[PDB]
Amino acid sequence: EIDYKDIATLKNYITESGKIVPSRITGTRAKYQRQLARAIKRARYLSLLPYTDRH
Amino acid sequence: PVIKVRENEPFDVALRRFKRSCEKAGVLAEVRRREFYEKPTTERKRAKASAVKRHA
Amino acid sequence: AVVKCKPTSPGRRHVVKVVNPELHKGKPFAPLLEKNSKSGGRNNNGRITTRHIGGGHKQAYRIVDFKRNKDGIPAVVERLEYDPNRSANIALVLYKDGERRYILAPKGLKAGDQIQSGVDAAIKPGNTLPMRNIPVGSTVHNVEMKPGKGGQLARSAGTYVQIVARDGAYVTLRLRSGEMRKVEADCRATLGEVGNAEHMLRVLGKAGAARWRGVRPTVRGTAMNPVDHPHGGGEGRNFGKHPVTPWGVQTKGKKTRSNKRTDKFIVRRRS
Amino acid sequence: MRHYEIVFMVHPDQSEQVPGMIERYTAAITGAEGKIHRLEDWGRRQLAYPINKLHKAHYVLMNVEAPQEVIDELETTFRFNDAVIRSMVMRTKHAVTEASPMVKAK
Amino acid sequence: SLSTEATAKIVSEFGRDANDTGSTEVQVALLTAQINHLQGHFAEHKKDHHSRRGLLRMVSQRRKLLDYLKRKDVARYTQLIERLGLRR
RNA sequence: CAAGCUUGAGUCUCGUAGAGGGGGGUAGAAUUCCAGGUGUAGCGGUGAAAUGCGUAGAGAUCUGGAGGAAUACCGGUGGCGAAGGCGGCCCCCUGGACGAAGACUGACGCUCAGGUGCGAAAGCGUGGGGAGCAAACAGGAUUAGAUACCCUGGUAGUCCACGCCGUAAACGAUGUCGACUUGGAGGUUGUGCCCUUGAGGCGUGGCUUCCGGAGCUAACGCGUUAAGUCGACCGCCUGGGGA
RNA sequence: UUAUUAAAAACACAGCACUGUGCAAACACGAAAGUGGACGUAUACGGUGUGACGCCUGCCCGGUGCCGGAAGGUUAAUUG
Repeated sequence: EIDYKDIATLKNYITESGKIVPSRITGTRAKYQRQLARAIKRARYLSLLPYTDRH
Repeated sequence: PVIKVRENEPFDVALRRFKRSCEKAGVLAEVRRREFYEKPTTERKRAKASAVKRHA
Repeated sequence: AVVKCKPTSPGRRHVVKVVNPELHKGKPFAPLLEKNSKSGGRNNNGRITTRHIGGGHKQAYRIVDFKRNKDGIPAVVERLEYDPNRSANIALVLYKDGERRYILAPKGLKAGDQIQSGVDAAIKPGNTLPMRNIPVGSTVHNVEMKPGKGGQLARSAGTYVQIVARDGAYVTLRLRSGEMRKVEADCRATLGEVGNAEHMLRVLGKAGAARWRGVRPTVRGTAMNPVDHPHGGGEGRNFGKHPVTPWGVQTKGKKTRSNKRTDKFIVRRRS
Repeated sequence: MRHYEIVFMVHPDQSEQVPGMIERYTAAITGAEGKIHRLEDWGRRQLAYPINKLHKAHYVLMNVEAPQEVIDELETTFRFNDAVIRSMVMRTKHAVTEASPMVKAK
Repeated sequence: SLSTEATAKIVSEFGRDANDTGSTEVQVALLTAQINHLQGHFAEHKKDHHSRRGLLRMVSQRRKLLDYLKRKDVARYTQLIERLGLRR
């Protein structure tokens, strides 16, 4: 149920520089971590999330 | 690792905060990792050795 | 298809020919033919002005529509035809009002495809539009350099041009030579690229195969006497001089373009 | 007839051409025996990074059930339309008629 | 693979019942349908070796089923190979 | 030989996970190059240097553009694949595996000389492409010498399409298939049960990592994923060189 | 191919490479107009060398040439 349009939820799993946080830090399952990575990449494409802190 | 020196903070604490942020971002480790080419077999062997020594 | 002939003869050993089963096996469209008399490379003074031209098979000229100024009216491709006057193949198209014309056959075109010219034509191979209505980055051919003059660039087999930039009333094109040129946006171009791309893979195989194309032998300058060529004679094989044309102009390096009239359109020379 | 999720951004200067674009797209989708599960006009949104030296793009979301021919025509339309600065078509497992978080925020 | 409707149609026309999905005739017919369908995919994707391995698995399985059927009852074998257009 | 049977082997229904494969598109970061603005004497490199670039304005910084290649974070003794291998995102075509409850066929099976197919990298042929890296090559160093390590460049190549090559420490140095034999801690992926208390507990499959018991082994070690106890078939070995 | 003492290992050749050429093309014949190139458009055309195919094609940019560079030095008519 992870949606790339849920930026409020996706921002909890990215650092201050926009990088995805590892599953060891947030303690999320591997399956939902993969879903989160896919959703974050899609949201980066739609310019809803930044690729980096620069641009 | 953007650090905005907020009001009522000395320069030294801002510099130490900048260093802490740049080390938690891991930029120096990455730019030292990327300066020479590491063969896929070399990086696989290194990852395997690190995963093995992470058992104590 | 590209096929290699079996070496049943020394002249057939290296022949590599291009066969196209979709080409029309029959006579061309008569109302679009003209007499095309050979010249032997002679001008109106009767002098040889271009060497190594002469003979070859008799050829009839096909009137190819390079302007493509019949806008709005759709047309369908009847058949692809061989054209002896150019390296590309030509397509006989039939407009809705009953007119038949010859166009350069782009890559991928086949009998039954529908093409159209004009500002409202769809963006697909075979359609002709003013270059200001064509998206930047697309690959086109049969490009005009003056509006309404007729296509002059990218007409050979397999060639094409890509629009790299558009600004104001001009667009920038990357020609097949690698040269960046400016052309005003009102010039027309046809989408896609010219067909028969494997034309360059053919191998003539024997000396006579070039004679069929009207190419006479080339005598090396160093094989002549000093009175005939700057590369002169000598006892044995001697060169000892810088290579030049038969008229003494240095070849192998010396640039000969001298045209200040069109320099403003050359963004960057080939390299 | 598969389900798709279409998101496309329009140039901020072309915000009033968006209703006409949506009208044409729904016409093309329902003309081919297709359905439209969800349609959301998010309006202008600040871009996380500049796209074509631009900030504040206009977002639209569509959830349609349509064959592949009309979806290919829609992708071609997006590619050739100069106002659509960015688009993305994605398949979904089933129909989605729930309001997206972008409009669920209100 | 094959859709559910095509599979049901094959099972119905080649089976002794609508539930006889395990008969040798039904299996050979399904394998032949999948091979014929894959034929068009591999005409366009000549460099897809990983899927061609599964195609050859299907071919060999159909061959073994046809051998078993011919050894078991040759009459049904002939009816099947004429109804499906086999024998090279 | 004839007729059976369902437990081996397959088919169907519904779902699940996956860098499995082929095709097309696109995104951002970065390197290089081109043009311009600011700006001035250095930059680069090294153990130290020099070759090299730089007052013809380099390096730094800012703006715009071009092109190719690879996809940071996720990312993990994680996943998929017969193996080789597979890593941005999206779409189209497509193979395999697994699980739940049933229905179906009824030994249709295992192995396989010869045969065929796939087969990293390098290499070859044709046509493109070529930013970075970099055999050969050139120069500067080091050295007794230095046809090397180090430095500055740099061609093939690496990239794409189609063919060829058919080899690797192609490794788990462990052929495939099946049965049986104490355990512990994990990972990953289904599924079932219960005021579901909870991101819960208890079962039940698939794959997978580490330790270890009997046993086996020359020892090291393997140890239910055996190198233990067996069965079927195949490949291979017979002292070191020559080879 | 040396008509009439030389037919050859000479010339040509398919193939290869370099180089020029963006079209009013380069180039050639023309005091010029013009014409050829070509009713062709870089998979095209001209020039040069090599000479099917196979395996290949190493080092030298000091000299000469060509290409690029534009700072500086020198330098014509002109100006006075």
